[PDB]
Amino acid sequence: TILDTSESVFKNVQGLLESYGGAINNLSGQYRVTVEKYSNTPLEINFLDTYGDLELSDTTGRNKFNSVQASIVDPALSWKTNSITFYNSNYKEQDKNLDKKLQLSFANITNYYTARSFADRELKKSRYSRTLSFSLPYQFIGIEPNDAIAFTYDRYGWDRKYFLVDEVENSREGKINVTLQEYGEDVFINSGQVDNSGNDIPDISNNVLPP
Amino acid sequence: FANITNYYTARSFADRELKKSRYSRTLSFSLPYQFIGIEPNDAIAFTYDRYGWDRKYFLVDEVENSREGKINVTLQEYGEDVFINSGQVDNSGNDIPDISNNVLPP
Amino acid sequence: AASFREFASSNSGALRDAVELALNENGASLKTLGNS
Amino acid sequence: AASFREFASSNSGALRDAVELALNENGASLKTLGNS
Amino acid sequence: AASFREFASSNSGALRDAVELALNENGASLKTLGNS
Amino acid sequence: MKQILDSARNYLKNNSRIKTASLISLELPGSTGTSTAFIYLTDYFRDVIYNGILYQAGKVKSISPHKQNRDLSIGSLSFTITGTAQDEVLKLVQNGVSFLDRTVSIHQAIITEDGSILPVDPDTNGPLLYFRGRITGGGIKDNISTSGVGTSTITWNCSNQFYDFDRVNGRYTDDASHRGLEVVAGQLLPSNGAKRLEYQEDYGFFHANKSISILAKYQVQEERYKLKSKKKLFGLSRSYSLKKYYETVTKEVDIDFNLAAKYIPVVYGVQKIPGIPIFADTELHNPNIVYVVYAFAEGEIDGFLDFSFGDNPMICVDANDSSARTCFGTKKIVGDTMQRIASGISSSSPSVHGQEYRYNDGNGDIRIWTYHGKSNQTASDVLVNIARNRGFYLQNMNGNGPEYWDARYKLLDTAYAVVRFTINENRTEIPEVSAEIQGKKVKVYHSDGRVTANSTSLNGIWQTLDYLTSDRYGANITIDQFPLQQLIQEAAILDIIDESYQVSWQPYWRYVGWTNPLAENRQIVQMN
Amino acid sequence: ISILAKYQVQEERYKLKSKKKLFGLSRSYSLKKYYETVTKEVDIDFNLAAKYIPVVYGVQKIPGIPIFADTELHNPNIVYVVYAFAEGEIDGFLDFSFGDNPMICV
Repeated sequence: TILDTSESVFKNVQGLLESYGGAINNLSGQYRVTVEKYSNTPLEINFLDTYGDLELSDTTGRNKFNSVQASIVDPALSWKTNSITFYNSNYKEQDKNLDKKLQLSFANITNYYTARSFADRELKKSRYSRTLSFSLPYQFIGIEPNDAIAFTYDRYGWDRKYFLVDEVENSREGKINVTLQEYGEDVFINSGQVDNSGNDIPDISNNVLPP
Repeated sequence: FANITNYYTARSFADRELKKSRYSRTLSFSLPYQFIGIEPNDAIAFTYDRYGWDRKYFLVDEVENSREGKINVTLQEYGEDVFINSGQVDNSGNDIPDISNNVLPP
Repeated sequence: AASFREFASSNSGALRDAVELALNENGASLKTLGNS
Repeated sequence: AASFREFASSNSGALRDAVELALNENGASLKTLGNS
Repeated sequence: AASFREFASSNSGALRDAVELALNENGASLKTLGNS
Repeated sequence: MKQILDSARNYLKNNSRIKTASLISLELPGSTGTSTAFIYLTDYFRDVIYNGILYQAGKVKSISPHKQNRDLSIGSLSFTITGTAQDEVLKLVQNGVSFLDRTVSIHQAIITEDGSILPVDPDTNGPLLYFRGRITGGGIKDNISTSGVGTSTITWNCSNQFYDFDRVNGRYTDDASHRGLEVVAGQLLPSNGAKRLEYQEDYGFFHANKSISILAKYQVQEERYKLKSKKKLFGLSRSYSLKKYYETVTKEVDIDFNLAAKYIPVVYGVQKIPGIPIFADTELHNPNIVYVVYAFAEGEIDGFLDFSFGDNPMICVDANDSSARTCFGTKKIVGDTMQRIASGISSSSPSVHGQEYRYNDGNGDIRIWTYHGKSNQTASDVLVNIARNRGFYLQNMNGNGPEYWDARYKLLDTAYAVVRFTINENRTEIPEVSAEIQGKKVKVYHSDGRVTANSTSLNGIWQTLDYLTSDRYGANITIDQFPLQQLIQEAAILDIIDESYQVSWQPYWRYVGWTNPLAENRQIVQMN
Repeated sequence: ISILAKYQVQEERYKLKSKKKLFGLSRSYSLKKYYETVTKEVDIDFNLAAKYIPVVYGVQKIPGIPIFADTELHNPNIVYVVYAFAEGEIDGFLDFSFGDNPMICV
C-alpha cells in the first residue's frame, strides 16, 4: 500500500478495505473488523425462527459476468502497468454464449499470481447474485456482518443454504432486521496457474548506447 | 457536431435546430385503444375549436402502452418551416492549410 | 398519481433534504453538481 | 414504510421532477450525471 | 408540510431507491457522486 | 406507425365489450446445455390454442405498462405469477440455474365471440405483439400476518437488449483476449472465449506489449510513449458546461498506464486516425532498416487514402505546400490520392490490397504494404521471408525460430500497414504515423430486395444498422427483428436532395467523401 | 524549489511526478474517465497537494519532495539537496533512480 495523505481519511480507509474485502462495524460498541470467509460451522437458522416476513431478490443481468481483465502496477515492468485477463468456458456455456467482460484495477497488489488468484475469486463470486432479507427476534443478538448463516427452509428446497450476513439494524426493542448475500464454497478456491516469468520486460529508456 | 464535416451541411442542419427551438409547446393526453399502433415521430394533426387550433401539427414524442389498452401520449409542436433551408454562399475563400513541422529550403 | 405529482412539486425541498441525508450518511453530496 | 417503498418505486418519475425543480432553482441538474 | 418533512426524513432510503430506479432506466447513477 | 388491418379497426370501433388474451412464450431458465425448454402461459380465464401451441391458464396475475419515448431507454417491463405454484418457486431457486439471457415474447390477442383469435397484424394475419425481450432478474415476496391472510408473489423483470449499459464489447490488442485463453491442467489453451472460432489460430498481437518498449528507443523524449487521441470532438449536449467540454477535449494520451488507447476504433465514411503499433524490429545485418506494423481499423475498409508522417502529408495540400516541400499531386481541387504514388498519374482510387508503395521523401526510403483487414488475409509475405531466414535481430538474440513469424499471424478482420523505414543522417528518428482512410463496407439495402453490401455509406441509418447487427463488436442484434421495408423509407427520407448550395463550392469533395464532384453529392445529411 | 529550478531543463523546472497513480477502480467510474484521470505528472506551481507526505506499507517507488537546495560557496559545481520521502520509521531505502535510470542493473 501507498497512501496519499491528502485524500480524506474516509476515502483512504474505504479503498484500503476494498483492497481485501474487509468491512468494519461498531455494533456492540467496540470497533470490529470482519473479513469474508467460508466457515465450517455457520449458525443454523430456520424460517420459523423469524417473524415470517421474507423477501428474495435476484439481479443477474447487471451483476453477472463470465470473463475478466484486471490491471496492476508491476516492478517486472519497471512499475509500468500489466493487464491480466481470462475467460471461463463453463460459465460461457451456462450462459447462452453471451460474452460479458468484467473490468478491474488493483491499486495495492503487485504479485501477479496473487492478483490473478484474487480476480478468480471475484469472478466466481459474481455468479452468486441472490440477496435475501428478513427479521429476527432478540435472542439472536450479537450477529454482525460477515457472519456465516446456514438457512433451512423446506418449501424452497433450501437445506443448509450458505449465506453471509451483509447488513444489520439493531433497535431499542430488540427486533433485528437482517440481509443475507449468497456465496458458494468454491468462491474461496483457486485453480492452478502457470509460471509467468517469460515476460519480465525491462523498460529501459533515457540512455545512450556506448561506442 | 462530432460526425459532420461538410461545412454547408452543418450550416443547413444548424438552421434546422434554430428554427425548431422556436416551437417550445408540449402537449399531453390519453387515447382509447382503437388508436393502437402509434409510435414516436408519427405526425399528428390536432383539431380543437375552443383553442382555435385547426390541423395544428405535432410529432409524437412519448408513448406508454398498457395491458388494458388505454394509451397515454405526449406531442411536441413543430412547424413546416423547420425542414426548409435558406440559400447559402460559397465558403471556399478560407481553406487554411495548417502546415507546420517543416523547414524551408535554401 | 397526478395528485402526488402536484404535492411533491409543491413540497420539493423536503425531498432534497432527505436525499442529502442519505448521501451524507454514505459521505456524498449534490453540491458536487453545483460546482460541476 | 414498506407500502411507501412500493408506492414511491411505482411513482419514481414525479420525485425526479421535484428534485430537478429544486436543483434548477439553484441552477443545477442531474443531466450532468447523464454525461458524466 | 412539516409532517411530510418529518416522514420523508424518516424514510429517506426509499426515495433514494426510487431516484436510482429512474436514473438507471435512463442509464445513470448517483455512485458517480460517490467517486467524484 | 404500424398499419393494422382495417377490419380490426372497424370491429373495435363498433363493439363495446371486448375480450383480450395475453399470450406469453417464455424460455426456461437454467438450461445448463444450450438446448432449452419453453413454457407457454396466458392470463386468460381458460387455456387457449394458437399455431396449435396450447397455452396454459391461471399462473399469470398481472403485467406492467410499457413506456418508450424519443430518448433511448431499456424499456423495462415486469410481470407477476402466483407465489403458491410450487413449480415456479423451484424454477427460481435451483442453485445451478443461469438465465443471463433467456428470451420472452408477449402476444396480445383480440378474442371474438366464437373463441377465434381476430386477425390484426397484416404481416402474420394474426395477433399483435405487446412486448419482446430478455429476462434480467426476478424476485419473491412472502408476507405472513400473525392472523388473517398472507400473500406470496413472484416477479419477473424484463428489458431490451441494452439491459446493461455498462457493457463494453470492443476488441483490443492482446493475444490472450483475441484467442480466448484459459488455463487447464497446467497450460494455456484457446477456448470458447474467442469472438470467433477462427481467431484461436491467430498468434497476432503476440509481440505487441513489448513492441512499444522497443519502439521508444527510436523516438525523441517528446514522444517516447505518447499517442494521439481518437474522436477528439465527442458530441456536445446541454448536459455539459461549455468550459468543461472544451477543456476535456484533449489531443493526446500516454499509453503508459492507459489501456483504452489500445481499443480498435470503427469508421464509417472518411476519417483520419492514428496507427496502433503492434510489432517493431530491425533487420539483423543493418539496424538502420526498421519494420513496424500499425493496426488501424476494424472490418474490411474501402481503403487507405493517405498517410501523414508527423503532420506532414505525402500529397501536397496546395501549390504553396508544393512550393515549400516535396510532395506529389494535389488534394485541394483534384482529389489526388496515394494511388498516384504507384501509378505516377492522378487518381481518386483508394489503395489496393497488398501493393508496395515507395514514398521517396528525398530523405531515404519509406515503404508501405497495406492490408485492408478483410477476412482470410494471410500473414505478410515480406515478414515471413525474413523470419523464415532468421533475418530479424531480436529474433536471433532471443534465439527463436521461424515460430517468431509465419502464416499463423493472420490478423483477421483487421486492417494493418507494414512500414519499412530507412534511418539516416537526414531522418534521425521515426516520425509519428497517422492516416486517412475510407471506412467499413456496409449492407445498404434497396426496396427492390437487393443487398449491395459493396461500399461505405454516408447514411446514418445503414451506419446504425451495421453497428447494431455486428456481433464481433456492437450490440449483437439479429437482423430478423428489423422491418426492412420501414428502414428503406427512412433512408428515402434522409437522402432528400438539398439545394441551399452547389457542389462547385466544395473542392475537397474527394476527402469530404464524395466519389465524384459532378454527380449530385448533396443530401440533407452526410456523416463521417 | 525556486532555487532548484535554475539547475534543470525547461522540461522539468517545476514539474513533479504524481503519487499513487492507480487509485482503486470501482463501478462508480466509467472505464474511460478512470484511465483518462490516471495521470503521471503534476506541477507544484499552483499545486499544494503534491507537498503532503505519503505513507507506505510494503515496498513501493516514490518521488522525493525537495526541501532544501544550495551550493558550496567556493565551488558552485557542488550542490547539496535534501529530499523528504516518507512518514514514520521506514524499514529502509532499497534503491534510487536518477531519471528512470536505476543504480542497480535490471
